Amino acid sequence: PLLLYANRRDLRLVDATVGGLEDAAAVDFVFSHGLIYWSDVSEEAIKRTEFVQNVVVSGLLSPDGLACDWLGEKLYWTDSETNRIEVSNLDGSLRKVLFWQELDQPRAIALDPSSGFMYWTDWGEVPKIERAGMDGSSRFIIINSEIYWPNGLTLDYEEQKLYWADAKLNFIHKSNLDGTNRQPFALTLFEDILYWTDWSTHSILACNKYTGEGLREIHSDIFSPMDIHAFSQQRQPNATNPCGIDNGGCSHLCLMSPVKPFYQCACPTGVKLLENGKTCKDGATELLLLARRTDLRRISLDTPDFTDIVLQLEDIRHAIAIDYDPVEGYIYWTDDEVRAIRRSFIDGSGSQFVVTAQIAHPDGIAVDWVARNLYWTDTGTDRIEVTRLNGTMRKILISEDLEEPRAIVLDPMVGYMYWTDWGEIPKIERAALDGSDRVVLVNTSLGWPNGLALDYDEGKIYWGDAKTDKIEVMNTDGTGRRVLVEDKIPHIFGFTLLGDYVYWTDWQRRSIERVHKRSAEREVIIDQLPDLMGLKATNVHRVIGSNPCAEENGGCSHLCLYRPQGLRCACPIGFELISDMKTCIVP
Ligand SMILES: *[C@@H]1O[C@H](CO)[C@@H](O[C@@H]2O[C@H](CO)[C@@H](O)[C@H](O)[C@H]2NC(C)=O)[C@H](O)[C@H]1NC(C)=O
Ligand SMILES: *[C@@H]1O[C@H](CO)[C@@H](O[C@@H]2O[C@H](CO)[C@@H](O)[C@H](O)[C@H]2NC(C)=O)[C@H](O)[C@H]1NC(C)=O
Ligand SMILES: *[C@@H]1O[C@H](CO)[C@@H](O)[C@H](O)[C@H]1NC(C)=O
Repeated sequence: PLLLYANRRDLRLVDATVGGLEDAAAVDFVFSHGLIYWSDVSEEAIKRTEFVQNVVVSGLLSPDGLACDWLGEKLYWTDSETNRIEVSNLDGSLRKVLFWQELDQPRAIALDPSSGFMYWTDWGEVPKIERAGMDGSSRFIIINSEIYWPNGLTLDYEEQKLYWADAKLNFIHKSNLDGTNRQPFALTLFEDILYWTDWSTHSILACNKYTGEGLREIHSDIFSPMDIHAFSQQRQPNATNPCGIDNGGCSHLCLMSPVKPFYQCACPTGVKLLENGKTCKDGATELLLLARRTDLRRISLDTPDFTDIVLQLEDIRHAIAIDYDPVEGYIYWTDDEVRAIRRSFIDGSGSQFVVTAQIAHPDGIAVDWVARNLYWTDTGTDRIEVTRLNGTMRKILISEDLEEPRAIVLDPMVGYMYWTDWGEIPKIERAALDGSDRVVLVNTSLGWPNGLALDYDEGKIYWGDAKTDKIEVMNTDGTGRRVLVEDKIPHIFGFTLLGDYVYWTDWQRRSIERVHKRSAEREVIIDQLPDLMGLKATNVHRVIGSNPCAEENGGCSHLCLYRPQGLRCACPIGFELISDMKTCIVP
């Protein structure tokens, strides 16, 4: 029997007589494919190697359990810090959060693919051992009576038994699901011999698995046993995959199950499973996009787990404002340090720069998904600019008589552009999409207007205010002013609307609350996630409306700027219209 144990900076084998890492807590293998997976609590990662590759980095905090399904070819792990258990394919793709609720400090995990069951421990105020289906079916609590700091769960498939230790009560028990025999950090099995690692001897102790007698010593001097396993093919019994030729018709994940056909079709986190029961939707249909200062994250509003997948993006340093075009599936954000605006997909792939030049404090960004333009406000230079989503055709759209412009939004199908203002006399303004008809919409009871949402469906606009700590609702002209909620407002404020709910950031920028725009009910969605800056709730599919600009750029040689009264073509900096008001020249 060879024994594989997570050291911490090292990974190594012991007998019967991978290095250069910082804090390993867990280890596993798929002997058939010759793979070895480990977890790093300091590096915040899970990697693999053959006899290195990144597998899960996209946001862990302390993952201590790690188990490989060799039959469904899936990787299961637990994060004691984030209070959730997750599954993924062997290389990390198609990642799914199996559990998240009623979880304290999930530690060790072990699998039984043929039966399709998982097992794990809780290290909270209420420590426990619980099992469920490999598909997250039927959560069942098994051990509650007398345990504190349980760890190193191991199963004997040859004799249908479950072993474990207790790093606080110094026993090694055995059971199965019920009936319990009493017979130490991590532990494993091989044939007749159960090997464990002792908190106070720093050696690998071994004993009989039926009686216990013969308390032999395997290897001394072993200081760090963060996890321990038996490295043998026979530790992973063979079975045919019940999924078969092709994922049992699953479009994505085919996970082992205890019941029915003994396989269950699953979808990655957030995304829903169709009437089919085998095919996923093409991603989540409803997204809450999130701009932290240094990361960028997404929350599906399709599922009640609200899990913020980190976007795989490089160099976010001081992000501020965010928005998204549904037509191309593009995310656009701004960065107060890099002094630029960036592009990318939900994935975080295809990352590109959109604008790099004369930007100071781009506190507001807005996509026009009809005319295919992009607007932003700049508190620094004190002007509202517009390009195309590309970043070309840059034109200064409002500059004179504008001080401290902040949040910006557009109503392309109507022809309206709304923004907030500070300075000498703060206000909410409206113009046509070419800066024309600049009119003041709200004049009084404003201090620091911070965020604007449009309720396109119901002719409403929403805003919030730093100084007055109020979030107000109003008609998009013909007023119906009303303060919907009363709460403190962050200087930089992530404000967004979609559906029947309204998303915003709390004072400390530590949490995102939503409010049912109609009623009043406030439920905190995400917690414990600092440095929130900006938000955009959006329907990735649904694209509402159109105007004449959507066809052949309204016959304009550069910018198509839509008024409710018609349409005017526009020109970049240095350009000028010719005799016909449709073509721009360099005079
Ligand atoms: C269980 O046993 C079968 C039959 O021996 C294994 O056969 C393997 O087939 C795959 C391709 O299907 C080859 O890559 C391997 O070389 C075969 N293994 C051997 C030992 O010859 C089958 O893979 C086994 N099941 C699992 C899940 O690995
Ligand atoms: C970004 O750039 C492309 C390519 O420059 C633009 O494509 C224009 O598209 C129309 C088709 O209706 C052509 O007639 C123009 O000749 C193209 N313009 C140029 C300058 O080449 C387009 O503006 C942008 N892309 C998208 C998808 O909107
Ligand atoms: C805005 O406020 C100023 C100063 O009180 C006032 O003169 C003006 O009439 C107001 N505008 C509107 C549209 O009410």
